[PDB]
Amino acid sequence: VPSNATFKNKEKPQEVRKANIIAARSVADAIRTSLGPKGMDKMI
Amino acid sequence: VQIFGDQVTEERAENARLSAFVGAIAVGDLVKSTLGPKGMDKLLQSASSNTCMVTNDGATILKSIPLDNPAAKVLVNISKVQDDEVGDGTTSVTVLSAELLREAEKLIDQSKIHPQTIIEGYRLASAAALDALTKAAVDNSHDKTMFREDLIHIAKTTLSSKILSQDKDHFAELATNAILRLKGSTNLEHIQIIKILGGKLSDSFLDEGFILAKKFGNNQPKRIENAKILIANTTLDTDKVKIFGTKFKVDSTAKLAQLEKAEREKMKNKIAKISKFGINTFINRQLIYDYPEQLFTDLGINSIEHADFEGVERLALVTGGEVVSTFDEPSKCKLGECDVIEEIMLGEQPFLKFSGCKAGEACTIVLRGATDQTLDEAERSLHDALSVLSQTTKETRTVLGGGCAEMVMSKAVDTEAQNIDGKKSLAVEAFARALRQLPTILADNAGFDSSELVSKLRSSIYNGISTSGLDLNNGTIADMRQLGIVESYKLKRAVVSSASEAAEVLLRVDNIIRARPR
Amino acid sequence: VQIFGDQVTEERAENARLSAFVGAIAVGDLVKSTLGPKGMDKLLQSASSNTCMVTNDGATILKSIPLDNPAAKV
Amino acid sequence: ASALLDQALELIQKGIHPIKIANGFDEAAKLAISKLEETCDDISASNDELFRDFLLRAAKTSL
Amino acid sequence: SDREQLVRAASTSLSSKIVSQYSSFLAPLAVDSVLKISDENSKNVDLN
Amino acid sequence: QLFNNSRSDTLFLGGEKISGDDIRNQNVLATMAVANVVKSSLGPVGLDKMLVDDIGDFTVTNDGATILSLLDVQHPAG
Amino acid sequence: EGVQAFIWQEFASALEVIPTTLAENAGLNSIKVVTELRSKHENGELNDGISVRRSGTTNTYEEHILQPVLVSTSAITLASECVKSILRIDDIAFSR
Ligand SMILES: Nc1ncnc2c1ncn2[C@@H]1O[C@H](COP(=O)(O)OP(=O)(O)O)[C@@H](O)[C@H]1O
Ligand SMILES: [Mg+2]
Ligand SMILES: [Mg+2]
Ligand SMILES: [Mg+2]
Repeated sequence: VPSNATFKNKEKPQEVRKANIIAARSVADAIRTSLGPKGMDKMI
Repeated sequence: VQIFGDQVTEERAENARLSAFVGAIAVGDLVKSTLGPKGMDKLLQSASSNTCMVTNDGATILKSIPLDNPAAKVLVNISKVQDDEVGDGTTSVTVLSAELLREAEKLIDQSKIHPQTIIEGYRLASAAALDALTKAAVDNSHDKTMFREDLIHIAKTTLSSKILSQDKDHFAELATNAILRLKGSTNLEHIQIIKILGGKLSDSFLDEGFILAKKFGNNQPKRIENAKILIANTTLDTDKVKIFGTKFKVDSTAKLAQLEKAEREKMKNKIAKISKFGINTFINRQLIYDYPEQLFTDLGINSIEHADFEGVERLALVTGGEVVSTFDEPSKCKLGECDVIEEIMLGEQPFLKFSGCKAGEACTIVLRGATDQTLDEAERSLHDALSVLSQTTKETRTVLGGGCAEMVMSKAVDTEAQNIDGKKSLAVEAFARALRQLPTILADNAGFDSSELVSKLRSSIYNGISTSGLDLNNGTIADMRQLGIVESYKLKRAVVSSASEAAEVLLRVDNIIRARPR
Repeated sequence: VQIFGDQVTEERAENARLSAFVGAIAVGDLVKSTLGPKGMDKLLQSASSNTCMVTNDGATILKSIPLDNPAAKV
Repeated sequence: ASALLDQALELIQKGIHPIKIANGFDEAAKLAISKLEETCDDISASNDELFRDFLLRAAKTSL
Repeated sequence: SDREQLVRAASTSLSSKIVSQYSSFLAPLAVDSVLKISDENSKNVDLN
Repeated sequence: QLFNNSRSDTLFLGGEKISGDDIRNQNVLATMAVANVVKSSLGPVGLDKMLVDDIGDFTVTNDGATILSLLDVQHPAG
Repeated sequence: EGVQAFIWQEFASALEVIPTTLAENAGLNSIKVVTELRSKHENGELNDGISVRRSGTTNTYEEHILQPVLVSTSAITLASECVKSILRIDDIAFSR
C-alpha cells in the first residue's frame, strides 16, 4: 500500500496553482462589494 | 598569462563539458512537464510591458525565456528548426536531445568512454532506428476514403496535448476539411484564423466559403444577389499625371479651373472601364478616396478597401478570378461568382461572409474563447495541427504514435548492439534507453507508474506484436490501431534526426570561450 | 503573505532536492581522486598568513575548505 | 489549528461574526473530548507484567 | 415588441447604476431605441 | 488617518489601493478642506481672500469659482 | 457515485456566492436568507429570489425583477472556461 506505485515529484506546481487561486480570489473580493443594487462604485 | 582579457569567462575540459549537460537538463526539465496529452501548460511573463502568454509548445517557450548558456541555445535552435520544417514535436526534440546527453553523461563517467566514441555509437544506432521506422510505415493516399480517415487520427493526436483536447473530437473535422479544400497546394497563407471573445471553445465552426472582416461603402447596400467579385492591384488615388516627376505650369487661372476638372475625369474614365465588366462588387488593396466611391453607388458596385497582402490571394482563389490591373481588355481575367455576399456579425465586430463560391482553395477558421490567453493558444494549436496535415498531403508515409514509435525504433537498436564489439556498444544501448524516456514521461505526466507501463510495453513488442502501445485513459497497454493514434513519418523522422545531431554537437565541445558582452 | 523575515533563503520544492544531492556530488568528487594508493594529494590555500597545507586525508580537506551547503556539512 | 482557521475563513466570507465562530468551536471541543473519553478503556486492571507491554506499545509509535 | 417585458427588464438590468433613480424615463429610452430595428432572424442588432 | 494600510497583500497591484471606511473619511476631508475657504466668504459680512502665484502677483477673489480654479487640488473627490 | 460527483457538490456551493453577496451588501444575514431560500426553492420551481427593496425573500416575477438568459448562461460558460485555463499553469517563468 505504501512504498509502491509512484511517488510525486516537483511539487512546486501544486504551490503555483495555489498562488494563482489565492491571487485571483483577492481580485474577486474587491469587485464583490459592487455586486447587486447595493453595490458601490469604484473610483480609479 | 591571461591573453584573452578582463571579464572573459572560459571553462576547459571537465569544466567546459558538464556546462553543456546541466544546460540540457535545465532546458529539458522545462518542457518535460509539457510532453503528452496530460501535460501541463507553462505561463511566460515578460520582463516588460507586463505581457503574459500561455503556451504548450516547447519551441515558443524556449524563444521567450532568455538563456545565456551557449548550450541552451543549441536546444532552442533545434526547437525552431523542428517548428520551421514541421511545426509539431518541438517538445519531443528538446527532451530526446536532452536524454541523449543524460545517458552519455554516465557513459563518460561510469564507463569511461571517449566522447567521440559515443558519437560513433549514435551513428550506427540511428541508422538502424530509421530503417525499423521506415518499414513500420503504412502507405497512404491510395484510397481517398482511408486518406481522409488518417487525417482525422492525426488531428486528434496533435490536439491531445493542446488545451483543445476536450473539444478536439469536433475539431478533427475542422482541421481536416481545410486541407482537402487546398487541392494539393500546401500553404497556410490560405487559412485565416479570427479571434473572437465570448462563447465556448466548441462553438468554433467551419466557414463555408471565405470570411474576411471588412466594411461596405457608405451608400452601398449590404446584401447583393449573384454579385461579381474582382480584385484590383492598382489603387484609386491621386496619381499626379502619369510618370510623377512633374508639376503644372499655370500662366492664367482660366486654364487652372479646367485643369483640376481634367483630373476628376481621369478617375471617372477608369471606373467606366471597370463598369464594362458588369461587376456588382469591387475590392481594392488600399484605401479608396470618397470621390471614386460615389461612382460605385450609381452603378450598383460594392467596394472593399484596405485589403491586406494576404487577403488579396485568399479572396482571389476562393472566387476563382485573378487580380486585374490595367482593366483594358474585358475578355481576359474571367471572374467568378458568389451566391451570398450578405455580411454577418460575430461579437461586436461585423464580419463579411461569403457562400457558394467556385473554389475552396483558401479557408477561414473562426475561433471563440473566454480570454485572449486561450485565443492565443487556439491559433497556435491549430497552426501545429494544420501544419502536419498539410505536410501529410505531400508526404503520405505515416506511423503509429502513442509511445509505440519510440519503442519500435529501440528494438532494432538492441538487436544490432550485440554484434558491435568494443566500448562503443555501450553508447549504442544508451541510444535505445534514451528512446524509452519519451514514453516514460508520458506515464509520469498522466499520474501513472512509469516502471509498470514501460516494462509491459517493452516485453510485449519483443514477443512479435508491434501494435501494442500506451493507453493513458485506462492506464494499461492497448492497441494503437483501435484507439486511432496515427502520426506522419516525416514527424518522427525529424525528431530522431534533429535530436541525434544536436547531442553530437555538444559532445564535441571541450572548451567554451565567452567574450565580454557589449 | 511572507512569514519569514528579510534575506531568508528557503527552497520548498525541487530546487531543494536538487541542491542537496548536487551539494554532495562536489564533496564526493573532491575526495574521489584521493582514494587508493595511486591517488593524488590536494592543496589547501589559507585565507590568512598564506600557510599552505598538503594532505591526502579527507578529514582535513573537508574541515579546512569552507562549505555553506548543509548537505556538505553532513 | 490551521485547519480550524481554514474552515473559519469560509465562514467569515459568509457573514458570520468571528465570536460566533469561536463560540461554536468551544462547545464542539468539549463534545469531542467527552465522546472519546467514553470509548477508551482502563488498562490499570492489568498486572505489572502486562503493564510493561502497554509501555512498549506507545513507545514504538513516538519513535 | 412588448412594453411590459422590455421596460421592466431594462430597469432591472441597471441595478446599482447611478441612473437607477433616473430609470423612470430612461427605461423606455433604451427599449424604443432597439424597437426601431426589428428582424425575425435575431441579428446581433448593431449599436452603431 | 491613524496608520497607513499595508500595500497590496496578495493583491499584486503597482499602485496604492485603500478599502473600508478610510476612503469615505478622506473624501469628507477633501470637501471639508476646500469648504473652509468658501465658508468665510459667504454673505455680506464675508471677507475677500488673496491668492499668490509665487511670481510676485496676487489675486483677490471673493467667490469660490476662481479660488478653486486657481488652487490646485490633486485629490480625486476634491 | 464517483470523484467527479464530489466535485459537483462544490460546484453547486460555489454558485451560492451571488445570493450571499446580495445579503452582505444589503446588511441582511446571509444564512438567515439562504435558510429561507432552500425551503422556498424546494416547492417553488422558479421566480423565488432576493429582493433588495423589501429586504427579504419574495417572488421576483411579481416584483418585475428579470434578467435575460444569455446573461446567466454566458456567466457560467465563461467562468468554467477560465478556471480550466488557470488550473493548467504549472509554473511562471520570466521571459523577454
Ligand atoms: N491520445 C494519446 N494517447 C497516447 N499518447 C499520445 C496521445 N496524444 C499524443 N500522444 C503522445 O505524446 C507525444 C507528444 O505529442 P505532441 O504534443 O504532438 O508533440 P510535442 O509534445 O513534442 O509537441 C507523442 O509522441 C505521442 O506519442
Ligand atoms: Mg505536439
Ligand atoms: Mg510523536
Ligand atoms: Mg447589470
